[PDB]
Formats: sequence, structure tokens, C-alpha cells
Amino acid sequence: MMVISEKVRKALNDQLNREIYSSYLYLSMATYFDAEGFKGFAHWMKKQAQEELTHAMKFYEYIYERGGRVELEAIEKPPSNWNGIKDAFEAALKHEEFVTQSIYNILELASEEKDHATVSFLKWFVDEQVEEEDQVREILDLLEKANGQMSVIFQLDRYLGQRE
Amino acid sequence: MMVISEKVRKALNDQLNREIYSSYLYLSMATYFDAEGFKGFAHWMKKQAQEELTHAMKFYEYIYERGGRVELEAIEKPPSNWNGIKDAFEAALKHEEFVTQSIYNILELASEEKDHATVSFLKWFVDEQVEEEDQVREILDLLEKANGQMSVIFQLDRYLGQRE
Amino acid sequence: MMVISEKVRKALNDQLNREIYSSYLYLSMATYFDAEGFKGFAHWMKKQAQEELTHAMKFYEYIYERGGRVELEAIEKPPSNWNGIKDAFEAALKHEEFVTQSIYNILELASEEKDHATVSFLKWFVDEQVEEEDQVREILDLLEKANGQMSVIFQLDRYLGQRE
Amino acid sequence: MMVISEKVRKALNDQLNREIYSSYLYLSMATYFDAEGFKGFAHWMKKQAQEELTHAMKFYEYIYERGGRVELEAIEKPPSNWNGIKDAFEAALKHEEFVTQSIYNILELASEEKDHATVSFLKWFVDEQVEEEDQVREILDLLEKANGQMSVIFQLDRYLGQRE
Amino acid sequence: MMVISEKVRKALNDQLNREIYSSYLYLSMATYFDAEGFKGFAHWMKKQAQEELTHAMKFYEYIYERGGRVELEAIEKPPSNWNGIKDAFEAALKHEEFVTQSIYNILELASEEKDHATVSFLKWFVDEQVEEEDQVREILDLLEKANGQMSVIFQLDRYLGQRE
Amino acid sequence: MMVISEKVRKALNDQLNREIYSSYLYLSMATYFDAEGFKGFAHWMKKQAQEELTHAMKFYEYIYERGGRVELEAIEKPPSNWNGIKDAFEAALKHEEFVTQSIYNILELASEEKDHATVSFLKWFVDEQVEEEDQVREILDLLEKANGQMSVIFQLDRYLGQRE
Ligand SMILES: [Fe+3]
Ligand SMILES: [Fe+3]
Ligand SMILES: [Fe+3]
Ligand SMILES: [Fe+3]
Ligand SMILES: [Fe+3]
Ligand SMILES: [Fe+3]
Repeated sequence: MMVISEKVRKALNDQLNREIYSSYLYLSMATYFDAEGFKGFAHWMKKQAQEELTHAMKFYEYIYERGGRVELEAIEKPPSNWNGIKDAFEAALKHEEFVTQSIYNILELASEEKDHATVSFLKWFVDEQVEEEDQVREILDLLEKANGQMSVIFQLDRYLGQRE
Repeated sequence: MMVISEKVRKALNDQLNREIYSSYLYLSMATYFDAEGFKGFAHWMKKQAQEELTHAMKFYEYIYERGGRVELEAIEKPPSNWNGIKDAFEAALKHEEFVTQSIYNILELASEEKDHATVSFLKWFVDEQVEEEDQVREILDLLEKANGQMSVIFQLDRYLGQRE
Repeated sequence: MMVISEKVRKALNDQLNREIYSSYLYLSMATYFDAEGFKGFAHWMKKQAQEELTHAMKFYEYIYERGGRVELEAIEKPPSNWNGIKDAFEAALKHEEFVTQSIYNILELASEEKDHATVSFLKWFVDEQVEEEDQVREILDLLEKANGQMSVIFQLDRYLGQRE
Repeated sequence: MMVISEKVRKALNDQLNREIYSSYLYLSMATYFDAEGFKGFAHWMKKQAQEELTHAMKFYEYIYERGGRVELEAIEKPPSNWNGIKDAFEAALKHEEFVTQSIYNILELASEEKDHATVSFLKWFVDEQVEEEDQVREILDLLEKANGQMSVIFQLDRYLGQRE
Repeated sequence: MMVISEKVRKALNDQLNREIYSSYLYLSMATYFDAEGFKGFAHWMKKQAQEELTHAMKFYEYIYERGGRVELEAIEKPPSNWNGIKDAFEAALKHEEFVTQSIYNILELASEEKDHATVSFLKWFVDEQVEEEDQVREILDLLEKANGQMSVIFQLDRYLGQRE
Repeated sequence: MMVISEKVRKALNDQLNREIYSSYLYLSMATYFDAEGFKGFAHWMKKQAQEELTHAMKFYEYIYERGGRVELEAIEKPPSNWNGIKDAFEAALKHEEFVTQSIYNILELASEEKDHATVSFLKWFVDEQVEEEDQVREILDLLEKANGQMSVIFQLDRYLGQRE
């Protein structure tokens, strides 16, 4: 039997599908960067795409642990182009902030229903989001300082390309 | 410059998107097996999904290697209910044979264009598809013999759950 | 001096005595499985009883850490017979869900008094209960599928008898 | 089929229930010592409680080896306060002497019925009780010599707190 | 941009400054124990001072992770004398209990604002405060028993002198 | 009995308090660097803060060795903002030169009193100050040759961020 409410299960399943899209978005960002000749930034992006899939799978497994099931939905076509390296990371930041609020919304729902199990489950993602958001801010800081000097982009492309 | 034709690039890009769908389909099968309580079968499908992403990425990197660009498209909602275990693996077989034929179509397009580089590149996938098809046929034969007997199905689930 | 309220101390002390009873219940189930000749299912229950004792001792030590004292109460006689293996596990699931509600009630009490220390301490048990319920549900679902088939029950007894 | 008589089975099951009570009593002594701030003496009592459970389980397994079954009974509420350290260890000594006589009584019953298997089984307990009683008498001797001197009691608490 | 509200940033920054003062208060207790010839108690306080700096640095880094900034404020002159060993440790407990309440107030502010990230972040401190308080209470219990007997105070000085 | 003069004790205690302020000043410089997004310069400043505390503790311990006592004083609020990276390191150099003269004044005081123990003790700090001043001058040299070029400033930030 399912021990989560249908509302909570729906919220969790919706969030699973959002992490799938997050993954796919970051893959397309990789497509952009590769097309611009920045293999390091693209490498970063491929690595992030994989990280998002681990988030999806954490939701996946918790749904089953509470006796629900997952239903996968259509994935929307992401953007494939950005107006420059900074434009893409600003998009990444705004996406991650949106994911954080989505998670927050599930937390508040669960808390309202006195579903302490789901509330506790979500702590991990609250904490991870802090780091996801921070990593993109740091990159934007470094890009802001670089002011388009290939010299610096070459080392910072190199640097993000050493990820993992 | 791009040194594949736009027709070939499009064919390869379409197949990249097909492999992403394959990955998602196998994940959907995993959602089914997990809902039905077969974690071994679900495990096998999760590994298979991961494998399909590696195929997608081989297409990805070849496209850039020949000067082209990748454009990610919408992914269709996969089916989530099968009549039973054997029906889900039968659908997997059918899907792999469809992918094989998709690959054959690119290969024939490339040989027509004398794009020997792309022809040589696809050989890996022709060979890999033979193995992919064979693995599912083997499971199907076991499941035909089990003839719905739970005791045998349980053994198969445990064995497929050992997939590395 | 005691830094928890007497209301929260009593709630914690009550839960400690409930975890002792849990332990005893599982030992009782081991008596039943051993009477029926299922040494592997009995082993599992013995290990489960020991696990419940570690939960009791976690409450014990937290009560003292907040300046309170533990008072052990009488332990009720558990049932000692069930209507087969599946019935025993059904009872075990109902007991665990009852334990989860008991933890929830303490959590809600402590929250209402702003006893953040106790709220935080109780997170571990919320998370543990998710796993405990899930382990029983997994066993039940296997048993549902087995439909009393002795070959499947033998293999399950062997597997549960491996529990560390 | 049960090879022990119902009378010997009842005596063995009674004694298993008595050993469970012994465990619970020593845990209660630990609650007292922890309340008084003697964590070493409390640790000694927790280890003793664990030891008593091993005794219960030795009775358990022999009952099943002879084709009988265990029925767990309610556990009486133990005392939770003593007049001082000596008072608590004196209560432990008295309890152990009572357990020794309880085992003697089973031995005498088994011997009257010519149940040589059960007589032989009980030798381990006769021997173990010698050591159990001696251990408490040793501690009492040292407490008698300490005569309320805290330098000496600190050392004793520390030592008993190293019990493996 | 700063993710945290200015009210929450202020609260966290004020606490960082409180933890710096805690550090310095414990160094001051070391200066007292060193003046009294208790190098072990002084060692303990030097270790506790170092621990409080790790706390401050945890706030520090969280503030920057949320896009805020730290401002270091003047540090008040701590007391430099106590009326005896117990007196100093009683002052340490009162201080720690004040620190716990300060933390609780941040947590309640953050919860009111639905700043789930900061609420989550503070759990570590709620748990750590339980242990900080407990360790000083334990010391105070021992000192109470020692009751000014120098042979027992020597024992405790050597013990606390072994803090790593 | 104290075998340093009260004048020398007071000068040494003043200097211990000056080293504490040095520590705090470097932590404040770290707050600025972190606010400006230079985590490597911020790391170096944190490590510098820690080193200054080791200096304070060397004064601390010598004072106790000569039979004196340490009295901790209020610590002034440090500046938190500079006009750029070079401005901060110039302010660090100026501070260290001031600390050097502070040490020199104690040395001269101790010499006038024929306190050869204290003169000798202070030689360590004379030599260390030569090295602390050189450390900062080297960095200021590297910042001058960077000449505002971000490529180079990033190599220096990462490098100073390796400090152990
Ligand atoms: Fe994510
Ligand atoms: Fe494929
Ligand atoms: Fe439990
Ligand atoms: Fe015993
Ligand atoms: Fe602290
Ligand atoms: Fe210094």
C-alpha cells in the first residue's frame, strides 16, 4: 500500500520529471559549448547532466520506498542556443533557483500534511541546492572578472574541464 | 567547417535523439518492474538505460568530430504499463530491432554519399546491436520456458539483478 | 538539571519502553518461526529484536544527555502465535507503522514546545522507520507472489537467515 | 515431537523468562547508576544485561533442540532506585543467588525424571553462576574497603567502565 | 546576489561574532586555570576555544554560500577570574545554554521566513549544543562528587588534560 | 613567584593582545577577499590568522613560564574593506612592520632591565618578523608584475589557495 498521499506522490513524481528536464537542459548547454569550441565548459555541463540524473533517481527510489510508483512524462525541448558563455550560466542559475523553490513547495506541502518522512527526505535536496546554486554563482563571478579575455577563459575552460 | 553533409548530420542527430528516447523507455520499464515488485528486472533496465546514454554520447562526439552540431529535441512520453514481464522484454526486443534498422538506414545513406568515415563509425553500432538483440532474445526464451511460473521468474529476477 | 520538559521526558521514556516491547515482540515471532521449523525467518527476527534494543538505548542515552532519568515499566506479554509466515509479517508491518506514528507524535509534541534538540534527535528515527517498514513490505510482496509455494519460501528462509 | 516432559519444558521456559527479567533488572540498575552520575557502574550493568540475554538464548535454543517451544511471558516492572552503590550490588548478589537456586531446582527435577540430557545441559549454568556470584562479591568487597571514599570510588567506576 | 534576507544575514553574522567571543571566553578561562596551576583544565579550555572557532567558521562559510558578507565586530573583554573550578565551569554551562538559545532564535526566525536552507544548516548546531552542554554538566557532576578533594581534582585535571 | 618585572609582564601581555588583534585583522581581510570572490587570497588570510594565534600562544606560554599571568583585553573592530587586492596586502605589510616595532620596543625594554631571558625569547620573533614581512613583500611584488591582468591574478589566487 502507498503510505504517502496522492498529492505528495504527485509532487514527488513531478519533481522527478523536473530533474530529468534539468539533466537534458544541461546536456543542451553542453551542445552549445561544444559548438563554440569550449570542450571544458561542455565537459562541466555533461558532468552536471549526470548529477541531475542522480537526483531524479533519489526521488525515484523514495517514491517506491513509500509504496507509490513513478510515471515518466514527455520531456520538453530545451533551448539549444545562448547569447554567450555568461548568458548560459545565468540560465543555469535561474533554473537551479527554480528547482530550489519547487523543492521548497514539496517540503511545505509535506509539512502541512504532517508527512515527517517526506519532510526529512527533502533535507538532502535543500542542502544540495545550496551547493548547486553556489557553484554557478562562483563561475559567474569568475566570468565577470574575466571580461572576455581568452587568456583567462582558456584557463577557466581548462579548469571547469577538470571537473570530477 | 562541417565535413559531413547536412543530410548525414541530420540522420546522426535524429539517431542521437532516438538513443535518448531508448534510455527513457528502459527507465520507464524499470518503473513498471519496480511497481510490480521485481527489483532485479528493474535493476537490469536501469543499467540498460545508462548503456543507451553511452550510445547517445558516442553519436554526440562523432558529430562534433566531423564539424557538426547536436540539437536536442522533445522526448515523447514512454509507455508505463505492460501486460506482464515477458511483454515488457518483448517490447524491448522490438525496440532494439527498430534501432538496428534506424542505424542501417544511416549506414546506407552514408555509403550512398561515399562518406566512408561515417560508414566505418557505424560498424561499432551494427555489432553492438547484434549483442543487444541477442541478450533480450535469451531472456525471452527463458521467460517462455518459465511459462509464468513464479518460482522460475524469481530466479531470473535475482540473476538479472546481478548485472554490472 | 533536566533541560527537557517533563511532558517530553515522559514521551521519550514511553517510547523507550515501547521499543523494549518491540524487541520482545520480534523475539516472540522468532519463537513462532522456530516452533514452525523456519530457522532463517527466526534468525531474522532475532536480529530484528537486537536492532530494536539499539533504538531503546538511543532514547535511553538521549534522556540522560538532557538531564533526565529513565524509568523502566512492565512489559506486556506479546502474542506468540500467528497464522503462518505471511500473517507474522503482516503483524510486523502493522507494528512498525504503529511505531512510526508513535515517533511522529513525539515529534509533534516537541515541535509544539520549541524543543528543537528533541525534534532534531527524532529525525534519525523517522528515517530509520522508512527503511524498517520498507523491508517488511518487500518481504510481504515476495510472499504475496509466492502464494505459499514451498520452493520460494525455502529460498526466502535461507536468504533471511543470512542477515548480519 | 517434544522429547522433554511438559514439566521440564515448563521449568526451562520459566527460567528463560527469569533470565529476561534478570536482563531488565540490570538495565534498571544502569538507570539508577546513570542517574547518580556513575557511568562506569552503569556501563557494567548494561554489559551484565547483555550477558543475561545470552543466558536466555541458551535456554531458548536447548528447548527447541528437545522439540519444545518457548512462550514469552509479561516482564514485571523492576525496582528503579537503591539506597546507594552497595545497596544496588547487594541486590544484584541476592538476585544471582536466587537464579542459582532456580537453576538448582530445574536440575533436581530433571534428575528425578532421569532426564540426563537436561541435567547435563544445566552444568554450564551451575558453573556460570559460581563466576557470576563471585564477581558481585568481589565488587562488594572493594566497596566495603572504599568506605565512601570518592578517590577510590572514582577508580572503581573507571575500572568497571572498561568491562568488555 | 544575496539569497538570505538581511534579517537572516544579520542573525547569522551576529552569531558568528558570538562564537568568536565564546572562543575568547574559553581562552580567558584557560588563563585562569593556568594561573591556578591546573594545566589540564587549561588545556581543555584551549581545545574548547579552538572548537568555538570552527563554529564561527561554519557560519562564516554559510554566509558566503548564500551570497552574504561577514562583518567582524569588536570583541568585549571577557572575565578573567572565577571563584574556583566549579565557578568557571558553571559559567561555561550558562554561556553554552545562552548560545543554544541564541541558535534557537535564528532557527525560529528562519522558519518564520520559510528560509528552509538556513533552518537545515542550523540542525548541526542544535545537535552540537546538546553535546557541548552535556560535557560541561558531566564535568560539574564530577566536581560535585570530588567536593574539593585535591587527590580527585588531580585525577580530573589529568583526564581533561588528555583532550585531543 | 613572578621572575619577570611587572613592566616586562605588561609589555608581553600587551603584545599577546596585539597578536590576537593581528589574527582578527587577517580574518577581516579574509572577509573582504571572500566578498570580492577571491577564495585563494581568502584562504591565505585564514591560514595567516591561525599563524598569528600561534604567536599569541607563544607569548602566553612564556608569561606563565616566568611566573606571570595573562589578562585578555577587548579586541578592537578591524577595518573590513580595502580598495583592491594590493591595498589589502599593503595594509598587511604596514601592520607587520608595526608588530615588528612593537616587538623591538619590548626587546629594548628587556635589555634595559637586563632581563636576558626575555631578550633571548624575543629573538625568535625578530627572525620570524623578517620572514612575515618578506612573505607579504613577495606577494606585493607578484601583484605589481600582474599589473591588473586577471589571467595572472587567477594563477596567484589559486597558488595562495594551496597554503598549508
Ligand atoms: Fe537537481
Ligand atoms: Fe542503443
Ligand atoms: Fe524501533
Ligand atoms: Fe543469568
Ligand atoms: Fe560554539
Ligand atoms: Fe604575529
